[PDB]
Amino acid sequence: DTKEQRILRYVQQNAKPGDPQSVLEAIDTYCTQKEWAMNVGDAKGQIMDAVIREYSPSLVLELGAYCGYSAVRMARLLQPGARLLTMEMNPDYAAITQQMLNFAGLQDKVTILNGASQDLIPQLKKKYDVDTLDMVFLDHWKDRYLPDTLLLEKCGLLRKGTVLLADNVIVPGTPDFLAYVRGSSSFECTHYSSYLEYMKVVDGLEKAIYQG
Ligand SMILES: C[S@@+](CC[C@H](N)C(=O)[O-])C[C@H]1O[C@@H](n2cnc3c(N)ncnc32)[C@H](O)[C@@H]1O
Ligand SMILES: O=c1cc(-c2ccccc2)c2ccc(O)c(O)c2o1
Ligand SMILES: [Mg+2]
Repeated sequence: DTKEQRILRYVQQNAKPGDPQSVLEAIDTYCTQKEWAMNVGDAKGQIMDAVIREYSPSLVLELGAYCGYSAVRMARLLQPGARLLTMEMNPDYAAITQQMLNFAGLQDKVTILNGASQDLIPQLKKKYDVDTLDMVFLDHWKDRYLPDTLLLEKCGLLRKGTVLLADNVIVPGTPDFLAYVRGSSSFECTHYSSYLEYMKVVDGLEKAIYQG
């Protein structure tokens, strides 16, 4: 028995099936009252809701799924026919995320790509019929934010107005990505201050909007 499948079980025992909001709240209390996990969490969760409502993206790419919390968070707010793609390298995690999405009712909105983003991003246009992404959520290993951003730009996945939204920009930190995105005239940035999940340490999301 694994921390993640401990969470999956809590959800299946406590959330109302087919109800995304309920699933989220089961995850948040489980992680607030018993075991800490690295889900984006509710406080930054609300920021993400707001940004997605604003842009209403047709096509979203998530880097790093884990137990499915942020994928459920985002897919619940997508319009009919909009699509989330989520990359997860750990198959135990990609298996839980599927079960979590399934429970929430969101499996028709969300495609799990099992693998490592560096390998999967170049396969995106060919194997998944992607022209450009409207939004990208970055929440995988922190040393991967910049290289995957440069890789998305390289494979032609970014479009004038594509929104990159980055978790953990302060804690644990992604200094090279922040420096690159703020300094670059090809990305318009706004910082949205908040607090780490389940603990009030100051983290934040960076939104970085691709300029071409
Ligand atoms: C911080 S957790 C993601 C949490 C999720 N975004 C949420 O809010 O619920 C990070 C995940 O990224 C996965 N990961 C790390 N590096 C990756 C990579 N290069 N490609 C795909 N997945 C990766 C890890 O296996 C881990 O499950
Ligand atoms: O790779 C990590 C590693 C951590 C992490 C680093 C040190 C201790 C615990 C978690 C992490 C935390 C919160 C979070 O939202 C993340 O996306 C994280 O990603
Ligand atoms: Mg995070």
